[PDB]
Amino acid sequence: PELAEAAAKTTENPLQKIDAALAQVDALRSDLGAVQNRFNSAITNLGNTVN
Amino acid sequence: NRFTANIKGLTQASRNANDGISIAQTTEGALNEINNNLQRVRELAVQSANSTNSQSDLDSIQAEITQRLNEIDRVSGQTQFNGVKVLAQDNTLTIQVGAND
Amino acid sequence: TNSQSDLDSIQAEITQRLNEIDRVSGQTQFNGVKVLAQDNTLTIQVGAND
Amino acid sequence: DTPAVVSADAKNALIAGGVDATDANGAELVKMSYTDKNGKTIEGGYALKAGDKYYAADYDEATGAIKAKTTSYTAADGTTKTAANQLGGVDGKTEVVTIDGKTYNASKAAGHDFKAQ
Repeated sequence: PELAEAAAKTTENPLQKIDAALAQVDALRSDLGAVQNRFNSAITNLGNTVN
Repeated sequence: NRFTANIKGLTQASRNANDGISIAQTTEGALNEINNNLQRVRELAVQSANSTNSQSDLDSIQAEITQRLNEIDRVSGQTQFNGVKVLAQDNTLTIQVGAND
Repeated sequence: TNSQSDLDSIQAEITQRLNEIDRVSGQTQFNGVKVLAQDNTLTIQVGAND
Repeated sequence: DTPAVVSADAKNALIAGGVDATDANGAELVKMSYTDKNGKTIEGGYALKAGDKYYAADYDEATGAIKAKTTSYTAADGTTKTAANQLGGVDGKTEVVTIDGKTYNASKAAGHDFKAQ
């Protein structure tokens, strides 16, 4: 039960809205990409521990 | 009889000592990883210092720095050689390297 | 300066782009796992320890 | 033209979670908007202004539901004692979960057992 609701009225600020979306998205991407560094360092840890 | 005992003790003592080296190497791998994470943090701090970087930049740099510090908390909190947390707590590991007490 | 017949086309583009970022996050999957559709924690067993 | 009426939800969750009941009753919903040094203002989520602290409370467009977010961390050998969300920190856009007078992060203290460590 969720569909985008027709806009009540023209957006007061078309920028502010898209800067917030880019910040949420950019921030999410940055957060996601640190986990790849965590996994890479964990893999190089487990290699020497297995050896 | 005394010589046999000494020979047994020395070999076994020798066999345990290799293990000490293995534990040191295991600790060193973790330590090396921590050092690598730290090098990046220092570079990020240097980049962060400029007047120019915005606060939306400093939010991402802080997100990276907290993830690196969570990672050096994890890789030292849970690492073990034979069920022994090497970096979690401070203590002395004593090696019986000789037949003598 | 832009006319309202211009703003109709720009809104048509904007709604198509937003339908597309709704679709590509609604149905994308690695091994039957919708990554962006819902918020949850994926836990990785990275060690023999529990 | 009429300020949204904080629900029993906001006053109660906020009360149990943080500050004091008298202050909690007083707080009313406001929309946060952070401003940098430069000049562009960043808009944030909703909050519950209890006293002068900011509570990370969420307002639903439909009806008047004001949902209060808790962290739910076992504390001082007491199970499930939850706290409110504090919009403090250095940036001030983050939420601080005060536990025993100390302020930990919400994610850092998300399901953490202070009792253990």
